[PDB]
Amino acid sequence: AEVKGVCTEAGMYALRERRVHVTQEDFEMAVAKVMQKDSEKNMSIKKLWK
Amino acid sequence: SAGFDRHITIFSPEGRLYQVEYAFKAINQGGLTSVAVRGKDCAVIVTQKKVPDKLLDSSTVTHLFKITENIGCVMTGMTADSRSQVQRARYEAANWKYKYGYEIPVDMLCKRIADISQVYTQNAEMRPLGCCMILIGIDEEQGPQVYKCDPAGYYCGFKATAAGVKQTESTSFLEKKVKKKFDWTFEQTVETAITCLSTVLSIDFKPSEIEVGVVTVENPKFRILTEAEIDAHLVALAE
Amino acid sequence: KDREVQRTMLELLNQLDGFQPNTQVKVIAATNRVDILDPALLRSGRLDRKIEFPMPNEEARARIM
Amino acid sequence: GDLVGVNKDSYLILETLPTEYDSRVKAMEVDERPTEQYSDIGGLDKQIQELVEAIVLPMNHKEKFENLGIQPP
Amino acid sequence: GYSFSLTTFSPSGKLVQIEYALAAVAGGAPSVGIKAANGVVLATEKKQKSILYDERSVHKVEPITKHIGLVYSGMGPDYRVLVHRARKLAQQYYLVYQEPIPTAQLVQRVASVMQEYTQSGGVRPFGVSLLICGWNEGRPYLFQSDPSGAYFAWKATAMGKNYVNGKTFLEKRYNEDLELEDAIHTAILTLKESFEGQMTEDNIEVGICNEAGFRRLTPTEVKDYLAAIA
Amino acid sequence: ALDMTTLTIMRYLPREVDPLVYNMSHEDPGNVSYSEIGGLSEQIRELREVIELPLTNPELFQRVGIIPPKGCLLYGPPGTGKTLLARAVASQLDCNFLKVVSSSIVDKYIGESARLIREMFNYARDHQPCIIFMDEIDEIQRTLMELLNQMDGFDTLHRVKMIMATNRPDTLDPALLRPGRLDRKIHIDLPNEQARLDILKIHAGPITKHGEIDYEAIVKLSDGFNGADLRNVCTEAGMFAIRADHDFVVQEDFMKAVRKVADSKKLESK
Amino acid sequence: GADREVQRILLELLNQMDGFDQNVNVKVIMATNRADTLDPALLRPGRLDRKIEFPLPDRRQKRLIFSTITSKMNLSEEVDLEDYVARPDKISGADINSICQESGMLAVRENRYIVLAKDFEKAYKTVIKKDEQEHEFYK
Amino acid sequence: MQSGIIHAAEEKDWKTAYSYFYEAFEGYDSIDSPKAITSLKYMLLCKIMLNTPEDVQALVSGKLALRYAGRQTEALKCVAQASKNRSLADFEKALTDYRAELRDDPIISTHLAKLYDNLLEQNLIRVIEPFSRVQIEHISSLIKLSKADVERKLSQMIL
Repeated sequence: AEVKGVCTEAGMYALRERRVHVTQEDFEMAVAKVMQKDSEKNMSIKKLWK
Repeated sequence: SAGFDRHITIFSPEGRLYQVEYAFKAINQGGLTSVAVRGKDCAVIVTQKKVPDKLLDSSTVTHLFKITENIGCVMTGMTADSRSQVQRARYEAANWKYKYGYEIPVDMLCKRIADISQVYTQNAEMRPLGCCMILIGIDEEQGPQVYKCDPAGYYCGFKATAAGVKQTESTSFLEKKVKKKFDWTFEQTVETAITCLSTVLSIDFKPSEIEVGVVTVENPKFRILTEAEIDAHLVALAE
Repeated sequence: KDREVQRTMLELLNQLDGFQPNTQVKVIAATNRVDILDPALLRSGRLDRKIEFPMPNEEARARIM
Repeated sequence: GDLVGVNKDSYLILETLPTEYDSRVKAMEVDERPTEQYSDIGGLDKQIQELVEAIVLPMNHKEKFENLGIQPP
Repeated sequence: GYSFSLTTFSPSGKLVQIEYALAAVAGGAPSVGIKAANGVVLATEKKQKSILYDERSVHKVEPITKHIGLVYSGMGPDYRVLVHRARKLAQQYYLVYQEPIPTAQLVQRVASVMQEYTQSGGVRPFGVSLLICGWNEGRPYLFQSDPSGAYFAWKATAMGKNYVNGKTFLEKRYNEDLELEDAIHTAILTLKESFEGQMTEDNIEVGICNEAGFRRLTPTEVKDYLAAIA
Repeated sequence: ALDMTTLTIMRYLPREVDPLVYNMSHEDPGNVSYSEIGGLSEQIRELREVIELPLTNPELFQRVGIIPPKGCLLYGPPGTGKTLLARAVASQLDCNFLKVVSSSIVDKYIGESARLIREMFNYARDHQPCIIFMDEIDEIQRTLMELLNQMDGFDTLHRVKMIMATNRPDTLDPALLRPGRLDRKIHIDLPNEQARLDILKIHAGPITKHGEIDYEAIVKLSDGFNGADLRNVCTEAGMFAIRADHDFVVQEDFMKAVRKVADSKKLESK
Repeated sequence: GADREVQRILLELLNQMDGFDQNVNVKVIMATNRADTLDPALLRPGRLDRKIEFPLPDRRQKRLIFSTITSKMNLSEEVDLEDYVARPDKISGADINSICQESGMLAVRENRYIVLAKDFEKAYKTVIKKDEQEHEFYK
Repeated sequence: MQSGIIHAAEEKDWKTAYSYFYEAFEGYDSIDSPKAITSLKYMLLCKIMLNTPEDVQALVSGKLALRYAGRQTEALKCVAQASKNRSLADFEKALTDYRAELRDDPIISTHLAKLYDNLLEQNLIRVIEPFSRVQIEHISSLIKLSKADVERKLSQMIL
């Protein structure tokens, strides 16, 4: 369902600048924006498992 | 709220164990308050006494206990625990003197008491002996020393100390008082102590219900001020 | 923790303090719970005297039998 | 809160009907004063004493309060 | 119903109490440790709650022997005990082999004694995390040990409040090699990112471990290093 | 109102209030502000400014461009004093202060309170001196945030004033205590001796005696007696004059009252 | 029991927002605290496309908030608000509003028609010290 | 600095540009004089055209401002004074007093010309309401200006 997200996000990047093109950089930046996660920055929770 | 650790000594979520706080606020059922101050050659402790009946004797109520020839102590909180605590302290001082050959400084004695309480609360099955500790003593090349021990194994020494029920007000008053200038003269210390207690309790003091104790470089021996001399001090400060 | 019950408590509580000050009628309230205190506050003249009842004492049982 | 008698079709008032025809008969028995005697009660002597103080004397001695300047419960 | 005890497993994964201990650790005062090409620098914050408390009574940076320094984060009273333990462990080793103990050995023995307290119910684990610095065999060493029992090595790190921002800024700033003074400067400035208020010479404790030993800096050099620079 | 057959709108009728809210309107002009009470002079000074000054010249704080300040939050132990203070200050100026009852009940009261207060504030607009006193409190948080957000947010109300009374420290609610709505916090405390003396003498006012009374000893003997407690000791001395069919209260009746009432206080201290 | 009721409410919301019967020309706004614990059924695009942060103010943001709030006020002083801007104290906007309101009220209380800035530091210490001393041992 | 000037060229947000300019000035504090001074001028300009000119004099009295007092700050002060008085001739003469100071730098003269034209528009519209037919030399005498440029301006108006 997030392939639609990639496409729409590249579209909005194009729209914000008042353009009708779509280039590859727009797609890449949409890729980075849609894919987002986080991890345990504590570094102690990770290390107790060997 | 909720009580993960309300019953015993284990860690709650957010890492705050709840028995020691109950021990801390168990200090107020004594219903007293004491203050301690330090001047360049003097150390002063002041506290009040409550005698609710005349059948009570007068020499069997004092909370001022002698630790050793140069070290004195004052107590708060409940009573029996204080007596156990001072018994332990006397034992520690005697052992130190016998083992090492010279005199115990106040620092090491305070650390010994703190370590005792810490080990006491690390394990289970022992109630953490809820009383606060304040000691004064004179030593060389440091002068007057005042220190206080905490039922959770904390200890620190500092210029103006208050404990009991009205610490939040007495400490603030002392903060306002001390900022202008240092209490250089001997009698300014007694001035500040009496004024602090009078203002925080909003009442002046009849001499028979106040206990004070001072130590000075002139004579490191612990001494308790008698009635006549406190009369003189009060009428001098209260013209 | 029912719409009748608030209205009935209102009726009681208002008529409680609407009594003639001369006061020749009397009121006796004998409940076994003091489990809640919202209804009919016991202070400020809304209510007056209280009585406690003990559980039977030593003489109580012998006397009753 | 007055009771009233009303015409069926027009709801105009016709009579006030102040005659007591309220609620249902309960507690309104004149058959007997109750029959318990204080001798039937064990132990609660202090409670009956306080109760007599709180009710029985006001019910007869209101004037003692009035001339003392106090209001009974 | 899989909490309040350390002798049983959760229905799915791992023990419960140790996570709470680590959470209690993360709530303490901040501190930072930086390795240099020829020395180690530890810095920590010392905050008073008044003007009555005397800064000269209790220290935070502590020496173990002539060449090993120790700093901590977490709660207070549980710190003196294992410091004293480390002291006597080092002394026993010196008696046995007549030579100062290498840092790794002390770290692992401390880890063992610190893990001893987790098994069995009736003892609560230590709620303190340690950082250890030493110079041995021509090389500096820096180590971290946790309440669980594990230990591991850093190039430069920080812990306490807002440790996420500290890690980000250190990865943002730290290069590979410098001298001690540069490390001191960067440590001071990197802890500026917290501690609401001005930094007087009495609210910061800085210790160094150089080739000739471990030494804590006098307040004169501290105010000098923070004066008119950083 | 609709016609009987053609169903046309002949007239509109006014709308009233649900019960309990209807009941809770009462007033007492007898107690003069800061006067007919016992004599709580320490807290007397603070109360007047916060309330009277906004309404006497709101244009000043509109000169500085600040939202209207509000009445103070009252904090006490027995709950007796707060009521008298509000009634007294209402009596000085307010025509009919409308007070509402507060208690701890769990859920579904958001609308029950919201439309209640909206319409009551309309009623307060009806006569300008109206003061909307709120009684001591102690699901919840919904009603708390709803009240704060709405009543002060759509407020726009030119002359109506607010006072809130609560005992003990309750659940966290800074947004209620933030400046401009509950800025001023007061801490009533237990009755000093010398104010107690005036209070008990005022209660003794109607009680008959022959001047033998030693009030100073009575004061020295017992403490902790709030105004209700003093009313109790005076009543019990009256009862001890009723004992043995006496007429004029004697000092020993006051002694017996002190003894018994202080015992019933110590007993069942709950 | 009664946990399933909560889960059923969530399922109904998900079904209603992107289900069999599509509706057009409707929108949805959602606001909560930190969103690490949200159910990933909500967060997939096509259902909650945009995710937006509202972080704590920094120096520039605080400068703007102070200028905007004060411009409405009758301050009229030869004093610099930026002295309070440069303070490194972490703070939120609601507190900025509270500071300004208390300073104005404190000025008017003593019957001074205009703020005199001997009270900005007063209110600033008033709200900054909004802290409680923890028990010493936690430290 | 450049973020501020770009937000300025948009000619729609004359308040955030003030923020970026002030931050840029604070950054240049006592370490880069030639840039700090020009940041000061741009800051004051941003203050001028939001129609709060007295704040210019309020700002130049600041603690950091006294260090960097010079000639250009006087030019900005007098421009603010003339704009407050709405005197067109005073504005022109004030510009004449300062030629190398603010007349001939980029991103300064442009906004000044814009403000000048807007002010002249307001003055012309203020003195037409009573009349339904009036000769123009009388209008020039009232406005204290020539006749040719008045004709040109009115023609551009009515196009």
